[PDB]
Amino acid sequence: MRYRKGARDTAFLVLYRWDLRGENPGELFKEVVEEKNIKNKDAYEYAKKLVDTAVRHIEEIDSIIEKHLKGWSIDRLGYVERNALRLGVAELIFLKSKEPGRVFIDIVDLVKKYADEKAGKFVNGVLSAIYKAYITSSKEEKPSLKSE
Repeated sequence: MRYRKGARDTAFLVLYRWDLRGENPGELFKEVVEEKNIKNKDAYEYAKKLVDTAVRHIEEIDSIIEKHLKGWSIDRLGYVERNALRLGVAELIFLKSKEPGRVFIDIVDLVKKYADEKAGKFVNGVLSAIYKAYITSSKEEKPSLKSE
């Protein structure tokens, strides 16, 4: 059984908890595992690390999303999406990458099950928005000072 598949899906819920509690996602995760018969501890632990990929710079991630929001707000409307968005980008570069287009879809497909399917359309599209912004946010490496 692809236990890892579940560990990844649960990632969003952790981020979702931040919207309500906004505290150490590590402790919060412990609360849900209790209700959700995750069982496969491997998955629960693996899941934790997965969400951390998002937390490696959560705030910056929002910023990363904002640069492409063309001014809009990641909060848009749907709540899940807002949190889910961070989890999707977590992969982008934070986790290196690896089939980014498909990576979001699965994650986004997960949203269809939880959050409205219509939101999934926006979730995937907006996810790619960060990708384009990344290539631009790459780096320019300015000169030490030259002044020569």
